[PDB]
Amino acid sequence: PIVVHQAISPRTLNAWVKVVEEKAFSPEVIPMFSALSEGATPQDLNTMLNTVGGHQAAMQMLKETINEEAAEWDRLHPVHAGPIAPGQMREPRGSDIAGTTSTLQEQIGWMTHNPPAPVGEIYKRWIILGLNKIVRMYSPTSILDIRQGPKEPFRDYVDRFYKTLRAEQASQEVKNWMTETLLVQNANPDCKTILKALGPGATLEEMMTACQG
Amino acid sequence: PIVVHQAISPRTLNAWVKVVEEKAFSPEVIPMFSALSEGATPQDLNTMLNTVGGHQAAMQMLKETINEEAAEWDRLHPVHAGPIAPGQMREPRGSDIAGTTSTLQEQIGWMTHNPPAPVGEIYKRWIILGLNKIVRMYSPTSILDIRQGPKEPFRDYVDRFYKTLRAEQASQEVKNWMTETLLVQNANPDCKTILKALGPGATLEEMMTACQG
Amino acid sequence: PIVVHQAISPRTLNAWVKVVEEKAFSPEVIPMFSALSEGATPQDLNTMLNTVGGHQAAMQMLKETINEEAAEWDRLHPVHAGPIAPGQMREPRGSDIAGTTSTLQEQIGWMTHNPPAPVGEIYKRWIILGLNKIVRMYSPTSILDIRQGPKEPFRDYVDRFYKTLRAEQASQEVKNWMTETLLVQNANPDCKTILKALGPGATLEEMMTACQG
Amino acid sequence: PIVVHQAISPRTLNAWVKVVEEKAFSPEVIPMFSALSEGATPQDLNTMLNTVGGHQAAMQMLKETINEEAAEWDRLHPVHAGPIAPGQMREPRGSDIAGTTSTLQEQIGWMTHNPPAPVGEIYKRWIILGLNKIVRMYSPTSILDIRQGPKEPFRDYVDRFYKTLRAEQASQEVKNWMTETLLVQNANPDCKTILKALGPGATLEEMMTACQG
Amino acid sequence: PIVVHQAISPRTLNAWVKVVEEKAFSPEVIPMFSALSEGATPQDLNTMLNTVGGHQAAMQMLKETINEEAAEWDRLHPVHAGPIAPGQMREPRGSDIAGTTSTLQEQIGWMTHNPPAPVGEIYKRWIILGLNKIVRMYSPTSILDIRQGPKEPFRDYVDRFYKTLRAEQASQEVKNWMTETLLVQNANPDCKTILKALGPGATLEEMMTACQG
Amino acid sequence: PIVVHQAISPRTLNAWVKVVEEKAFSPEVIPMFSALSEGATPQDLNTMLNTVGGHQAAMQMLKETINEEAAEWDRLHPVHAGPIAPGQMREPRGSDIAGTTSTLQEQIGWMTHNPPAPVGEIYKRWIILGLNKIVRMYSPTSILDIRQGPKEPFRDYVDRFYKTLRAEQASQEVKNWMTETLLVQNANPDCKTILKALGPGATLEEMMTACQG
Ligand SMILES: [Cl-]
Ligand SMILES: [Cl-]
Ligand SMILES: [Cl-]
Ligand SMILES: [Cl-]
Ligand SMILES: [Cl-]
Ligand SMILES: [Cl-]
Ligand SMILES: [Cl-]
Ligand SMILES: [Cl-]
Ligand SMILES: [Cl-]
Ligand SMILES: [Cl-]
Ligand SMILES: [Cl-]
Ligand SMILES: [Cl-]
Ligand SMILES: [Cl-]
Ligand SMILES: [Cl-]
Ligand SMILES: [Cl-]
Ligand SMILES: [Cl-]
Ligand SMILES: [Cl-]
Ligand SMILES: [Cl-]
Ligand SMILES: [Cl-]
Ligand SMILES: [Cl-]
Ligand SMILES: [Cl-]
Ligand SMILES: [Cl-]
Ligand SMILES: [Cl-]
Ligand SMILES: [Cl-]
Ligand SMILES: [Cl-]
Ligand SMILES: [Cl-]
Ligand SMILES: [Cl-]
Ligand SMILES: [Cl-]
Ligand SMILES: [Cl-]
Ligand SMILES: [Cl-]
Ligand SMILES: [Cl-]
Ligand SMILES: [Cl-]
Ligand SMILES: [Cl-]
Ligand SMILES: [Cl-]
Ligand SMILES: [Cl-]
Ligand SMILES: [Cl-]
Ligand SMILES: [Cl-]
Ligand SMILES: [Cl-]
Ligand SMILES: [Cl-]
Ligand SMILES: [Cl-]
Ligand SMILES: [Cl-]
Ligand SMILES: [Cl-]
Ligand SMILES: [Cl-]
Ligand SMILES: [Cl-]
Ligand SMILES: [Cl-]
Ligand SMILES: [Cl-]
Ligand SMILES: [Cl-]
Ligand SMILES: [Cl-]
Ligand SMILES: [Cl-]
Ligand SMILES: [Cl-]
Ligand SMILES: [Cl-]
Ligand SMILES: [Cl-]
Ligand SMILES: [Cl-]
Ligand SMILES: [Cl-]
Ligand SMILES: [Cl-]
Ligand SMILES: [Cl-]
Ligand SMILES: [Cl-]
Ligand SMILES: [Cl-]
Ligand SMILES: [Cl-]
Ligand SMILES: [Cl-]
Repeated sequence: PIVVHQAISPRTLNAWVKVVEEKAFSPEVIPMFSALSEGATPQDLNTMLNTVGGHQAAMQMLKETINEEAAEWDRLHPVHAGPIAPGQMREPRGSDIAGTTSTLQEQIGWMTHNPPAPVGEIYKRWIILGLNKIVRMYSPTSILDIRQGPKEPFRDYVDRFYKTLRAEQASQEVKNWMTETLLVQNANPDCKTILKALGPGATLEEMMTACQG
Repeated sequence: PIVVHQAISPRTLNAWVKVVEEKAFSPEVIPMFSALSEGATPQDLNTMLNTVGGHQAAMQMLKETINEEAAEWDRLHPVHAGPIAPGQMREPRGSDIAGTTSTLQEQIGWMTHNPPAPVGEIYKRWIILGLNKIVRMYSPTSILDIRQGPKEPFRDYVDRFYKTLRAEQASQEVKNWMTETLLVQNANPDCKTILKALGPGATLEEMMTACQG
Repeated sequence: PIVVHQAISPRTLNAWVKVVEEKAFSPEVIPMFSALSEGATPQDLNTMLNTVGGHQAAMQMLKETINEEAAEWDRLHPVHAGPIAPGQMREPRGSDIAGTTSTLQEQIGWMTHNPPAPVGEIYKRWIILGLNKIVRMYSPTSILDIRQGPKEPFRDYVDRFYKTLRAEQASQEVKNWMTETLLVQNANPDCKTILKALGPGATLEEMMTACQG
Repeated sequence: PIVVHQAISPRTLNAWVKVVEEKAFSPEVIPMFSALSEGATPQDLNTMLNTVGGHQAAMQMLKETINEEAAEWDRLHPVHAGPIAPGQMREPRGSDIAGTTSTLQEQIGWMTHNPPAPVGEIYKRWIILGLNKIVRMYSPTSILDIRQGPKEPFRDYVDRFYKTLRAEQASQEVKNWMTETLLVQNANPDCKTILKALGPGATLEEMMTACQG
Repeated sequence: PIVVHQAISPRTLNAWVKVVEEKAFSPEVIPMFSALSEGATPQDLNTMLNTVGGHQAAMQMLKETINEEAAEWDRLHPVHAGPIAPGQMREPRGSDIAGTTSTLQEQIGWMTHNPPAPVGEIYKRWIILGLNKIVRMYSPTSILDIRQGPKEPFRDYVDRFYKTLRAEQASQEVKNWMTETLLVQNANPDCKTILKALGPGATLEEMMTACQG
Repeated sequence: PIVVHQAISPRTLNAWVKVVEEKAFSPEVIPMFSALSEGATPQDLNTMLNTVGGHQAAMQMLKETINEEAAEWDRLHPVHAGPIAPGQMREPRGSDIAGTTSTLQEQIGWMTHNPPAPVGEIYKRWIILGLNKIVRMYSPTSILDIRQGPKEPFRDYVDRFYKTLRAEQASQEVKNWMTETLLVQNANPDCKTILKALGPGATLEEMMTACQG
């Protein structure tokens, strides 16, 4: 990464390889990726993806998402013809952003320019977009199927509800509706009766402390 | 964090993920969070919360607490209309403090200004307030129910008393009353008689050495 | 490595030795090598290869590849006769690039010159070329033999397909043809019928979500 | 700590938490605490104590010792009334030294002043005084009860003697008397006879090599 | 080591102690030693050898090799008599190079002089010469005894061949002859017939892919 | 340590505690101590000794050795009476060198003076002298009792010989005599006959390769 260029640390590499081995494509793996790739060059970003053995269906899907985003970049940013002047960088293509047709020094060149061409952060967006698709697709449950069991503690139901919700393929407005409609609706008879008496203004804390006893 | 901006270390991330896995929401997890997040940007703070898989009922409660605090900030700090002058930062909203509508550079901008706008430390307050609510709520025992067993060493009773007390949802004045009233009252017959003979001026050390034999 | 010369870190050495022990010559070992050897001198590169015990057939093959590349370098770069002027470096031979006939200071000398003679990155190319040969040769499967089982989830078939494809000894144009022709052709009867109905324009995501149920 | 302020390292935190878990309040835990808290601010010192789960009887005793020392500081250092001048620090109270009524910047302010107000080292004294009380109180043995067994190697007896002595609640003059009187007196008949023949001028080395055979 | 003098890192020490415990005097232990001792002073080099418990026959042999080399140095470098001038270092003896009659500051003095007296790299040569003797002597097999089994995969035979070859006590010209003569000669009947048909121009890759089926 | 003063690292502390737990007072523990305490202040040196739990007979012996050396220092260095001038350090006593009557800043003061008063290296000498006494005393074998078994490989005998020799309480001239006289004398009949035929000029390598078959 760039803090001056610096090689990606052995501990960073190992941490990323381990989380993929241990947790596959659970939602929390994405902010971990983002955190381990802070200030990453495209080279560093490719290093992290390429160090993954297994899961090659997902890694292939990720490539295709990356290529779509790169093609969309090219459409919006047509490269102008001409010789590059002294002390200037060429305009980066989608493939340059993704690290395949640009060198490390060119990536250092773009990232440290005034004003910067933040190719690391652009490529990182595309990767996370692709990781989101994989997380959503590899989710085993739908939010409509999360229903509290007759002897299930409310805390356990809410844990499963919001785990599934975090994986759901929907915006925040839709997520608000899922919380507003389904959470109380799919609680068990006794807790569902208690929560309806609180009303639709109740906080999660209130709902949880209400169905505690 | 900021010491110059620095990426959050793999060891810091792993340490935080591990403590949540191992200890859930035991009281000691909060000073650990605070220690691992020293000089954290809002981005760093969101990274730590977002890297948690599981416990999504608590993580959702935390979001709601964060949103309440953000709304209260907005009420007390109405944003003034106008173009931002050269070499000045805009006034941060609650959502900017919580890292959702502000960039990393804006957070660096506020935190390193003269005088500083300490958005990292403000957001950290809100998070710890929310973690406190969770710790208190997830506590399995009340301080009124802590009673020394007939063959229980006094040290073991006092260990359970102050563990439960640390989790209790009360101020220091109330905690002083709990110590002043309940500790001796709920000791076993033989130790309770011994402690009443010491009187209400006795230190914990004195009380413990008295009920040793 | 050079960031100023720096000794190769114990953690870097151990990380490289471990990955060879654990994963042998799986495709992902190569980007790991590359990542652990960022800014490496030829001395550092020889250190990493020489620290491997076992697999000496592969390590010998690697030497021969290195020697071929070194001989090809010498052919293209005939050394000119004459005394080296003050504040100048001699032209490096293939053996100098590979670290056997050059000193550490000479490698520092070439790598930090204006303009640089990037002997570390040249030798690293030759090593990775040789590692590729080994990976390809040590692959146990051919892409033609990857066929979906009658009760095999499509995701598992695609995982095996692209794992084998990554090891295949072919260019990207050939790889595109392998994806275009074989993937659908060697799916099981029920999924193969479904994928033909999508057509040859379908993304991997689409193909995978189609054969999910 | 301060080396410039620096956040307490994850490895330091973990090392302290582990030693308390593993060794409880064995005498060697105190120099470990001191070593792990070198140049610590009061904030850092509270972080270390607060990260301890369990042992809350001891942690409460420690608080009370801290409060006694803070009250004694206040008595000896009455705060003078007046506005604090430009480029000056206020006089710290006991609660400021203990980190509860002072900010981190105020602690940095006192510790880096010319001349310094070493609030970190003052609070560290109070903590170690309190840890000593706990170690002494939690010791299971008295030095008077350490007696060499009839078939016990002298080295093993001396190991138990000085382990118990290190925990004893006594000054060095008293410790010298314990060594001068009890060590030889409570040896077994055969070794006790041998040691009396050496006389009271003998070194520990001499005493140990004498009772070897 | 010197990068300014720096103490040898705990991780470096532990890494060296572990490799000796785990791998004894396998050939790969030598480049590991060299890598862990980059820029080492003679003091650092003695630290590494002295931290080895066990294997004292080998460590004694190493001392004798070191003493031979030191005596040879003294013969070639007779020390000239006279007072050492201001801002000059004395000429180092063999014992000074080996760290026994020189101080740390004297070693820093020689290593950082203009031009340098590279006593660290000289002593490191002598140690590696001695380690080579030990590796060769402690090798359990001769290259003449490596013969392919009738059902042994060619890769396994070649692995054993070059493992034994790496330990052999011979120059590269002799090693070339061992490869040219023995490798094919001591293959099993079926593979030996196949390899003779390739001819003496064949690469190892070619020989291995030929005897694959 | 001092590299500027620096706190002793958690990894250094743990490494020292572990080696004492694992290896007790084996000869190799002493160079490990020395290596882990490079540039240590007396405070750092006391930290390392004080962090040891158990072995308090040895730790007490060490104190007594330290006190002897401190008393001898005082005898040779009588402190001169007078007020200390501006920008000067007082003459250190034995107790100041051992860290008990001097502060950390005073130790920094002496160690960084021009010319330096190397109190860290002086105290380190005294400690290692005391550790040597303990190693020698705690050795279970005498060099006179090391005799090759009738079916014992010569390498194993030589390993035991030099392990015991390293622990022996004797100078290098005496050690040379032990090697010259006992090693061959206490070999088994068949190897003893072979070694006498080599003569007293033979190297260890020669002796070992001679008794190999
Ligand atoms: Cl994986
Ligand atoms: Cl998965
Ligand atoms: Cl790759
Ligand atoms: Cl360009
Ligand atoms: Cl640009
Ligand atoms: Cl960027
Ligand atoms: Cl479900
Ligand atoms: Cl779930
Ligand atoms: Cl579920
Ligand atoms: Cl409803
Ligand atoms: Cl968790
Ligand atoms: Cl919980
Ligand atoms: Cl997230
Ligand atoms: Cl702004
Ligand atoms: Cl502002
Ligand atoms: Cl802040
Ligand atoms: Cl209870
Ligand atoms: Cl409890
Ligand atoms: Cl309880
Ligand atoms: Cl009462
Ligand atoms: Cl291996
Ligand atoms: Cl393999
Ligand atoms: Cl080698
Ligand atoms: Cl040159
Ligand atoms: Cl050049
Ligand atoms: Cl290079
Ligand atoms: Cl197959
Ligand atoms: Cl496969
Ligand atoms: Cl397969
Ligand atoms: Cl088809
Ligand atoms: Cl604990
Ligand atoms: Cl305890
Ligand atoms: Cl706390
Ligand atoms: Cl103030
Ligand atoms: Cl002040
Ligand atoms: Cl301080
Ligand atoms: Cl006892
Ligand atoms: Cl004991
Ligand atoms: Cl005992
Ligand atoms: Cl007596
Ligand atoms: Cl060993
Ligand atoms: Cl061996
Ligand atoms: Cl030694
Ligand atoms: Cl000199
Ligand atoms: Cl010189
Ligand atoms: Cl050198
Ligand atoms: Cl063999
Ligand atoms: Cl072999
Ligand atoms: Cl073999
Ligand atoms: Cl032949
Ligand atoms: Cl121990
Ligand atoms: Cl022992
Ligand atoms: Cl102590
Ligand atoms: Cl002074
Ligand atoms: Cl002085
Ligand atoms: Cl010193
Ligand atoms: Cl013996
Ligand atoms: Cl032995
Ligand atoms: Cl023995
Ligand atoms: Cl003899």
